[PDB]
Parts: sequence; structure tokens; C-alpha cells
Amino acid sequence: SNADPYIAVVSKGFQHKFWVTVRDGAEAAAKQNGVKISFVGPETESDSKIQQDLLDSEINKNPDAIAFAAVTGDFTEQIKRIKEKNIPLIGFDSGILPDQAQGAVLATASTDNRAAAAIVADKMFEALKTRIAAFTSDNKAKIAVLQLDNSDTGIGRAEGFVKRFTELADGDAATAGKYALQVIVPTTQNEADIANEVNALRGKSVLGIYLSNEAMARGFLVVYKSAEAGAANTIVGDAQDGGDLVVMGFDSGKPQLDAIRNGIIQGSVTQDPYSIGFQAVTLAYKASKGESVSNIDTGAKWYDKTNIDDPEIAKLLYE
Repeated sequence: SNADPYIAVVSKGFQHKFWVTVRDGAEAAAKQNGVKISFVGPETESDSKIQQDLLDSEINKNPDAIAFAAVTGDFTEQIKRIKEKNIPLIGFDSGILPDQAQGAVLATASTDNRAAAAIVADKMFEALKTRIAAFTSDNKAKIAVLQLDNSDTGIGRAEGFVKRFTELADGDAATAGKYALQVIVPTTQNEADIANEVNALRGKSVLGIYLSNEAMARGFLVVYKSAEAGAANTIVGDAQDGGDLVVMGFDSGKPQLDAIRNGIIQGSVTQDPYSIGFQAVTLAYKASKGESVSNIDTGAKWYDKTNIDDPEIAKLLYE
């Protein structure tokens, strides 16, 4: 309220420790602007019904504004009510799916998925361009894209890579026509479903694999477990040309970080969770004051063995 400023932040919960850092960012912005926040989310990201309930509970408080990062599910009833109550609504992280927003979402603070994925395409092209030139139109080099789902996030993290990789590889006459991108969506983001898709990529089948999220990386790591020559379940010698698989990811988490340290994954892109949270509350606060707001791109950064322990990179990663 005016006398006791209050903004509701409905998050994806703490299944993934990324969200501890987002909370830190949010609490910082809240203190800077003199506003109390709630920071509430489901126990796991599959608990859509509890996230619906928590969002309803917060709407009922008549907060000055709401910042929202939707898990998978249908929040149209809640967003419809927000719109009717004229509560300013901000998305953050993946925010509100566009087909649910109903004209009510003023602005969103988030990573640009397509741009982050394009960084991975740039690095993959760099790594594979000489290797691809050895293939032919009748026997193309293959790069697999493990797309996490058919949501806005999965589509954008896949499309961003595909668009940029195609631009680079068609633009270079030594590579054009000699490659094919294989876009694979596992039937769920559960372990067996992802591992079973990664199984078809064994045995000198592909040159590279792009892992669109942490769940993809975990599933991949069920199957590939070493970057030593001659070792069980190794990336070494298992590429389509008998070289080593070039595998790149997105986000972090301990299994992924260890895979980068151990040389199984060449590198990944990280988001800036603190900034996501800080900018979410900032936008919400400004919108609560009737100030004009606009989408904010919090960006993404490549990380690899060379910079993983740099303090400014380390602070973006999570276990």
C-alpha cells in the first residue's frame, strides 16, 4: 500500500539454486527502493497447482505490483484477475507465456534466449568449421540440438542456435551444404527420456551436441561420463569423424560445472540471476509508481575452463 509499500514476487521456487541468487537480487532492489517483498514459489517446478494458489493468495493481498515467473501451466485466470484489479504486472525470467498475457504484462526482465543461444552457435561453429568442411552434401556433418521442450523458452533456446549456426555455416562456402542440424525434443525433461535420446547420438553419429538447459546436460551425463581416451563412456573418438564430440550447454548446476572442469562439456552460457531479480523488483517498483517501464535484457555470458573461477563469472553460477 502507499503507507506500507509491498510487492509480490512469485518465483519458480528453489528446486534450482539459481533462484537463491535471484532472491538475493530481488531483496536488494526491494531494500534500495523502500519496499517489502514476498518471494514465493513451488517446492518443485512441476507443482503448477501450488504456484497457481500462491499467485492467487498474493493477488488477494492487493499488492502494489506483482512480478511473476510462471512454471509450466495455465495462469490465465490469475492474469485475468490481475488485469481487472489493475495491479501492475511484470514478468521475470521466462515470465508469462505470451498467449496467456492478455495485454496485462507491462514489461519483463530476462535473459534474451535467442541471443544467448547464438553465443553457443558462434562457439560451436568456431570449433567445428574445419571438421565440417571434410563432409559432403551426400554425407553431411551432424550437429544435434537437444531442445528442452515446446514452450517459449525451449523454442527460443533452440531457434537462436539454429538461426545463428545456419547463418555462419551457409555464409562460409567451405561449410555450406555439408551440415545438418538435428533438433530433438525429449518427450519429457526426466532422466530416462533425455538419456534415451542421447543414446542415438553415440557411436560416431554427430560432431557436436548443444544442450539447451541444465536438465539436458544431466541427461547427457547419464550417457557420457569421461573425456579420456580409451575410457568407458568417453567423448574421445566418438564423433562422426572419429574425433572428439564438441558438447556445449546452457545454465550451470554442479553436474554441468564438473563436466566443464573435467573436459566433457567445452563450455556453456550462463544467465545473470542476481540481475534478473534486481531488475524484476525495480520494474515492479517503477510500475507501482505509475512510471513508464520497458523490457530489460539481462544478457548471458560464455563460461568455460578458462574463466569458470573468475570471480565475476563464478558469482553467476550455481550448484
